[PDB]
Amino acid sequence: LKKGEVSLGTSIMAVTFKDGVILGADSRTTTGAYIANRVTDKLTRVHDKIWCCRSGSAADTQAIADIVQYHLELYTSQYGTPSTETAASVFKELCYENKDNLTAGIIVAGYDDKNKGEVYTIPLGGSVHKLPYAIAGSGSTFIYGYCDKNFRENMSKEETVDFIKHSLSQAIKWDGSSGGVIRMVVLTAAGVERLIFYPDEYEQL
Amino acid sequence: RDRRERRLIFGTIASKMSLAPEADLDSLIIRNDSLSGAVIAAIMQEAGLRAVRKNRYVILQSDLEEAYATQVKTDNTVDKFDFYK
Amino acid sequence: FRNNYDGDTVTFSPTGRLFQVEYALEAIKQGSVTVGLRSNTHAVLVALKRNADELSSYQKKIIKCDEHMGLSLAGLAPDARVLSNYLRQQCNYSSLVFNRKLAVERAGHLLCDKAQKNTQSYGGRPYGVGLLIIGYDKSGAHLLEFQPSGNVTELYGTAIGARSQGAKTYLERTLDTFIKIDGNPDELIKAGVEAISQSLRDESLTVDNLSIAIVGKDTPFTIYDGEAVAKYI
Amino acid sequence: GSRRYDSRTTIFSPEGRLYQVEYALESISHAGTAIGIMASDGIVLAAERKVTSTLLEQDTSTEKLYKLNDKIAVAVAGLTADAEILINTARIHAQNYLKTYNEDIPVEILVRRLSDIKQGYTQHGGLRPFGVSFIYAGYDDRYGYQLYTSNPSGNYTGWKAISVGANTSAAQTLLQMDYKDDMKVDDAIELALKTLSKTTDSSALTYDRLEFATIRKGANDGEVYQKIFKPQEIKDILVKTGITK
Amino acid sequence: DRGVSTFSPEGRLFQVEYSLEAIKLGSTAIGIATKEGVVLGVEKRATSPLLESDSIEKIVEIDRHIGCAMSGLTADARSMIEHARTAAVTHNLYYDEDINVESLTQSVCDLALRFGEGASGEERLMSRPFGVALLIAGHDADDGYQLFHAEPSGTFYRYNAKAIGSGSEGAQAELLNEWHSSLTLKEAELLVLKILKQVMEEKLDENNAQLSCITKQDGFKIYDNEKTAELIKELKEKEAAES
Amino acid sequence: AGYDRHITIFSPEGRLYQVEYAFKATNQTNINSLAVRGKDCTVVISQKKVPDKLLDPTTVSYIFCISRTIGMVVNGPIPDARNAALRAKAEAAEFRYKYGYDMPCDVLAKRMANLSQIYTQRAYMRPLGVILTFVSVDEELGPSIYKTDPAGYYVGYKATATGPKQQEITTNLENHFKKSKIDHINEESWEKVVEFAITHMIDALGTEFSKNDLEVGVATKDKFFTLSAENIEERLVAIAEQD
Amino acid sequence: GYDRALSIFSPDGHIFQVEYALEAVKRGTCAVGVKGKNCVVLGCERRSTLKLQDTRITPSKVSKIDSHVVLSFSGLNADSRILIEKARVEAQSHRLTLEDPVTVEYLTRYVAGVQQRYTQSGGVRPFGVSTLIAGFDPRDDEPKLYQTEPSGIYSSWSAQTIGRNSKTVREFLEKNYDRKEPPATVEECVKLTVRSLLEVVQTGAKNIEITVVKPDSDIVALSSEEINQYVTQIEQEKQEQQ
Amino acid sequence: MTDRYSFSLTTFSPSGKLGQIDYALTAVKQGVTSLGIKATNGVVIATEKKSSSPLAMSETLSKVSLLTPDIGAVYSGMGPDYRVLVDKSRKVAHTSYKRIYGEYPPTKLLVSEVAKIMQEATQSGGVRPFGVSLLIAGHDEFNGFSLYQVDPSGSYFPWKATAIGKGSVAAKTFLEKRWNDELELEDAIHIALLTLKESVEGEFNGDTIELAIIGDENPDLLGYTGIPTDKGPRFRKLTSQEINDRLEAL
Amino acid sequence: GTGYDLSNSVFSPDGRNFQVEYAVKAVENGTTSIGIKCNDGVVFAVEKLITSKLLVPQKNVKIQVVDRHIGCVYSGLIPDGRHLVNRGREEAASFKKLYKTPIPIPAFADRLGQYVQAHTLYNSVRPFGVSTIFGGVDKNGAHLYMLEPSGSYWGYKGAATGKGRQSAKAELEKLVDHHPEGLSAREAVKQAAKIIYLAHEDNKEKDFELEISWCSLSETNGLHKFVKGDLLQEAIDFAQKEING
Repeated sequence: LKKGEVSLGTSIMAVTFKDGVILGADSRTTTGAYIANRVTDKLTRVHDKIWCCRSGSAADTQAIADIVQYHLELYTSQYGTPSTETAASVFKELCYENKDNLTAGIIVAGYDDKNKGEVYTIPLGGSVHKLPYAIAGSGSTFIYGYCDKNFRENMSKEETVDFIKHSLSQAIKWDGSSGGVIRMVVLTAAGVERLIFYPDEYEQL
Repeated sequence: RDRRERRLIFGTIASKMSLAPEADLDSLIIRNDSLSGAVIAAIMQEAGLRAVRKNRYVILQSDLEEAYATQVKTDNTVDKFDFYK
Repeated sequence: FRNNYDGDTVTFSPTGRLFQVEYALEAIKQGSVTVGLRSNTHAVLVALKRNADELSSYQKKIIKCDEHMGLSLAGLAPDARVLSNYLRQQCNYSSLVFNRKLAVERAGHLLCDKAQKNTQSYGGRPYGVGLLIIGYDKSGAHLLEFQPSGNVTELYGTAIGARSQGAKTYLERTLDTFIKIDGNPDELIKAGVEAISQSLRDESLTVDNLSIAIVGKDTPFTIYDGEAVAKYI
Repeated sequence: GSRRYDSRTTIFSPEGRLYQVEYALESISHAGTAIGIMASDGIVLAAERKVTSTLLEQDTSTEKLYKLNDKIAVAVAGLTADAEILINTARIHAQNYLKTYNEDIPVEILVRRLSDIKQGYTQHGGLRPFGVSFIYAGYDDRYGYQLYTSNPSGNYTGWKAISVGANTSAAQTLLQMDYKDDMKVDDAIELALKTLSKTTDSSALTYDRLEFATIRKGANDGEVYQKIFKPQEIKDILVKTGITK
Repeated sequence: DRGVSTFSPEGRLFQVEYSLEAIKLGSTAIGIATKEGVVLGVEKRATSPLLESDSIEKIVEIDRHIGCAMSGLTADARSMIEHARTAAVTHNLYYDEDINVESLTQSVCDLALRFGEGASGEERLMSRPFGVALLIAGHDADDGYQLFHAEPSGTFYRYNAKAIGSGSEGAQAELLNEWHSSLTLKEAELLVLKILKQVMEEKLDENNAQLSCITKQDGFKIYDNEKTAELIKELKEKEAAES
Repeated sequence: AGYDRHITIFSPEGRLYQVEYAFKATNQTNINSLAVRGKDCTVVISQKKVPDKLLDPTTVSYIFCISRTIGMVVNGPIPDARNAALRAKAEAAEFRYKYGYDMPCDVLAKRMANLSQIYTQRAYMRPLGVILTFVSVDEELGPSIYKTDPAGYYVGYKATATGPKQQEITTNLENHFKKSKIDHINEESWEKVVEFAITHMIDALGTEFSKNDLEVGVATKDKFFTLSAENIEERLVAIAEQD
Repeated sequence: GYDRALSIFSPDGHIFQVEYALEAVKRGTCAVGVKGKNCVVLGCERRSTLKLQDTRITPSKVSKIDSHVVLSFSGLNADSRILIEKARVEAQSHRLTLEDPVTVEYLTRYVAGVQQRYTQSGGVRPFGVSTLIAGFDPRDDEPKLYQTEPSGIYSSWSAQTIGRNSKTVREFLEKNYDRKEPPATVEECVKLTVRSLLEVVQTGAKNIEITVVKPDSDIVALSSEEINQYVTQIEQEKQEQQ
Repeated sequence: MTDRYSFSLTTFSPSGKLGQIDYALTAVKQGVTSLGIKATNGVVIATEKKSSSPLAMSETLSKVSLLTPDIGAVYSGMGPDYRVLVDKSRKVAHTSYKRIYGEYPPTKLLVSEVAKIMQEATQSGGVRPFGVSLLIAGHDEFNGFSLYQVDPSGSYFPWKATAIGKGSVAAKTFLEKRWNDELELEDAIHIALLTLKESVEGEFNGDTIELAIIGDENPDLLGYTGIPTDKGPRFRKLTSQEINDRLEAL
Repeated sequence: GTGYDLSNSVFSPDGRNFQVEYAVKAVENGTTSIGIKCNDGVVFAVEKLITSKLLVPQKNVKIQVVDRHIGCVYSGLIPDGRHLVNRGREEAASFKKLYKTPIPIPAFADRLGQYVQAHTLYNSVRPFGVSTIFGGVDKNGAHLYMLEPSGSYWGYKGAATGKGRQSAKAELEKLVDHHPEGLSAREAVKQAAKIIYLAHEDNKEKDFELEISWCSLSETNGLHKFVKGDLLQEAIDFAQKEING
């Protein structure tokens, strides 16, 4: 809630594959109907191979995200590498006690070398749900049928990059508050490779 | 013993023992600040004696340095005082 | 020296623990002889009540904590009360929160922790009192020994107070017999009085010094007090 | 804990004294001198700065003269540091009286508070007290000109001539004699300077070893205008009395 | 200073032992509980023409059914009374009835434990224990007439008669012989006067003694100066005719 | 007060006994360390020994990785080292959220020094005994070495040593740097930087050490890593490949 | 925390700190109160040796606690302000709450109570002051005189004397008062009070300050002029009994 | 459990002294020769730079800290006490004045604020008092250039030149004689090197002197090259080369 | 020297406070407990002293659980060991809620470490006089750790502490060498029992009752469970076979 809002691209997802998990999101901010930033970054690090997709208000999500960053740097160093389950819980905890002044919809997606790729979905009030792959934001609804049929097991790295590119490009078309650049982070045993597609690319693709 | 004074004591003991163009006083003036005339003479004399037991006939500025550094301490005490470093 | 480590409760000494703590263990022996005994279905507590005078009235050496629990003290009185209130508080909360009576074991471990805290605190002190706490929970019949430094032991039988070693010799012999009588209250009770009079050797027994408490499978916390202990001698 | 790692010096003594207080007065008796002469058209104040130099500024002549108000000022004998906390708090205690009733604090109320804070540091807390004695140079319309001294013990007494600091004994023995019961400022100034020379060893009495302030009624200055003499006005008065020797 | 948690090799605290030393220096308080009342008597002591001797007394009322007489330091007995009134008043409001004398002694004894440096069990706010011991006498409708001795240590015992004070060693010894189980209120008060006379180095007047009684049609009642003196008047003549 | 070494307060002489004893016998725990600066790396060599065959030497740690990029080398014992580590780690993380930037060696050093000083004045805490050498390859200064020591004193180095072979290490580097006219050697690959370190190490302490007797921590731009056991032998054999 | 000990037992069943509090009072000045059966007289020393005191702003020894009640003391002024302040507040607290003028007994209990607290409670020490509290209860014409010590104990006294040479002034007073026939007239009770306090002040007739309290707020401080006259008279009396 | 220490650790002795202040002062006498001069056309402060090690930076090392923009301080005493104290002085100076009256505290007012820190610490237990003495040399546009001494207890007194540390008295003699007001800042720098050469023997350089002046302006010390709005800093610390240049200038 | 025998709030020149020395000593003055790491797990065993037939079996086991998969056993004094564990438990419950995952064995070492170290920076809190051997299986492998009373702790391959520390390290060091780390978890119970037997030889004034527990990812599935029944009974026999007497 707070006071003041920056609105956001409202189409985020994480889809798992063979070599891990790929997270993808669209980025574009508006204040009102004024285009604050064409190009933005909505893919935020809490840990080195564990990122998150921020949804609800920009403000609330940032304030939470700082708290989660702080804990997870200290976990990493002391207790050994975090899991997505470990992240998911921190995100929830704060969110649930502070549901009356914050509003955060988070997909935390992480790559671990001891449980592979993991997807933990945090609802707007705050909950922990594991799901095999997730779609969130408000344009995910239109793309539920597509992702479930073509979501298939042991995906190839490219085939999943096409799949996420297609998923978001249909959502960006039909939905109005979606737009601007697609950023993605491919999270594999090889590192994090970061991809950016400007407006003209994905529309065709 | 002021700086001109220490300088003389290194020289006088240094005459008595092996010396060469390496027996650099400039190094020494930094290494020792105001210790009694007893103390400077004691140390310079001991270092020639200690080198020779390490089975070195020659004395160099290097030789005095390796003998000294052994005698001065065996435990590690961080800089000087608590007043200034 | 003695005086060097004695002044505050925060110091260890080469002995392995503080002098003051041993003096707390010593006080228990000063206070009243109480024996504890159990079979496996009931557990019995026998206590000698002492007063100071003819025209003095007894001080109670049984304090009932619940309608299924009570304890005996031996040693310093003022701490025995501060503890019995804490145990009351602990009990009630368990019933309010968890619908739970409070196990002897469960209580012992909470009581121990409280005791460490008051032996790391410098102004704080050892309690200077030992307690025999009895109960029948759904763990069975129980006797525990509490010591005021946090030492908690579960036992068949034991004694604190005047010649503890005294009673312990008696119990250890008659042990195998009485504990296999399971379902007869009266026998175990009768063994309790038979024991306690032989620990004594500069005191005597009488009816209104003695007081018996039994708890068990079919005995809710009940005291035989004054007259009614005659029929167990 | 802290029982055998601390001591108790804030307890009483087998005479009825408190260790630190008795000692505090001693600290004051070797500190610099402050003198208070109350006149009935003014207040004359003199202080000796013991030891002065051409490496110290002698130009700052508020070093022991602080105004706590435009109607009350103190002369300090003891430490600057000890002084600082009671000044700042006294000035604050003023503003509170001023806000509440729209009128300035009498001298007497402000002294009684000060003394209660000072008693307080030995009375509870285990703390140490201050080691500075104050001479109150002050006003009332109930009591005329007022002259007090208060001590680290918190006892306070009314005066019309007092000293604290070193050489107290010498100044007061000359002063009691040469006192005139009702007197003008200028007469006071003559008396003060005369006393002053003969309490300062050998030839030393100078303007720049003195701090002088006088509090006059005036008629180009307002009623109770405190003039804290800066060097040059000290130089003048010394030449007029001729006492510079 | 002196330890607050440091025990003797027996295991009896220094502070407790020192508590016992102040008690022994006050003037005697003697109680006999009978079957019609509790008698509490004190030696008030001191007679001077520069002293108002009948304005000071050592028998103070807590409640309309509870008194206490003290022996030891009197300044200390003021804090004990302030705690005790508050606790009794709050219980009369909640359940409408009399508080038990044993119950009162335990509530007070709990705050007698603080002294010194704090604990993590307890916040110790005081500096010493209390240096007065008390005989608290009362009535309750569920144990009738009673008499209680509270020690500042923590121990409180019920008694049928007990004396405390300086002159307690003699006093107690007399109490036993005079005590029997058909003793009444009127006899007990006369006997108190006998004991008090015996141990005095003075003539017994009501400006060195005060009586008090409990009857359950009036609660705790002070036997007044006028009545106490009439009782003294009757004593002196009858004793002085057995000689 | 108390005394000058039963609680922490000034000595007769204006010294602090506790800080000087903190300098001495916390480096004699079978530890000797050096740190030298690379061209685009920072190298630390530190001794690290295990006296049992039953003590897993992986958990044995005395180079810690404070963050992903920051290292801290502790000289002194594991009870102390973890009080300083907890503080370091917390400071690092806090800095990262609040100021938005990775934690420099120097800022961490300065903050920890001031904190230790406060604990030095306290009369119910100690200064920690540990000597803390904070390392990374900052993008705001290049390779860096900053060391704090226990008195609340701290200062920056370009190369440092601790343990009583301080003189030996220093002299070999000093002569070398005076000749080459640089205090950083030039070489890209980390491997050649560790070989430079070893050369000066072996000469100076007069011995070579096993894989499990060493622990080598390397700072790189945006990484700090410790060398595996085989990796530390590879280097010792690689100079001997030359011989 | 500074709630820990600062007052400890004696082995004799005294308290060290209370024994040392009484000593400060003795070294001190002398205050006295003598009763008629119409008044209560309070004498207080003002023995100004030095002549450089200005004595209208030199502290007095007489405080109002209430309009019909006075407190006088002997002891450290510094401590006595702290007690005096708490006692004024307590008179106003009763007045506010009970709608009733203050009774002397309760105030005495209050004065006793703060001093009593500070012996019992930790990280505080008792005051350096003994007091005399006197006055009149409302609608009452009989005198009231109380004494309190910094032990915290309290008593009534027909007359009492405190501070330096308490022995000497008790001993004298004892011969000149009976409870059965105490003085009816102000003049003769004042004569006696001035005469006792002459004998310990040494020279004093401006150094003695008398304040005579009659029922319900008739409180009047006799002056130097008046006192010099009684001292003359006393010098005539002492050669009528020669 | 936890602390209970509230008893003052600074207490009076039979003479009227304060044990802790006496001790602390011994440390200060043994500390590094520092002086301060008001040149009247400025203020120059110099202090001894030192090195721990030749392989050690002395950039990090703090012997001259800017307390507020126009004001510098230097000391003799205990280094760790100095460092924390500078911090509390910087903080209160910024929060309580720099948009309240819209500028830095005046020098005398800042000396009082330091004085208070040290006195809190002397009164109160749990902690021993600061062991330090400062020379606060300054400029404020409502008092000119000033020099103060701050003592360990927090007693302060005004000075127009002084020195504290080891070898003070003789250092003051040379300074007293050479400077008597109305003097160029440059000249006071020259006098200051001369006083310190006589004071320190064994090895002497301008690479072992750290010198700061308050007594200049650059546009760079308004902190902008545009159109003035305010005056800005006048603190400027010199680099080692500039100091060697003034050592060459007779 | 001195002040370091009563306090911990100041630092010894020996680098080792005399009070800390006394804390270690009380550990060796308890009973033997040991811990064995193996190729999948950890097995814990302790000697429980039998003094009298008034004590009851398996209610005075000195093995106490924390979480689900950590078993914690100690040597030294009973009250210190239980309070230390009760604190472990509370941190463990907190952990589980917040991070939605069980508490690590390395984490728990730290938790304990920081409670002990805290009491060794303060003279106002008295530390613990037990060495606690603990471990389990977690998401990041199997761990044996030993916590010593300084606030020193490390992970070990094998551990012993107590009266019987030496005899236990001997018998353990032979068996671990022979095996790769201690073979199977099954085997490890038999091995354990031999170690306890050798460790008993330093007691011989009391009889003992053998108590073993394990945490195994291949024969318990990651939970801490007691070893009783058949498995304990074969273990008593194995010990008595090879070790004779």
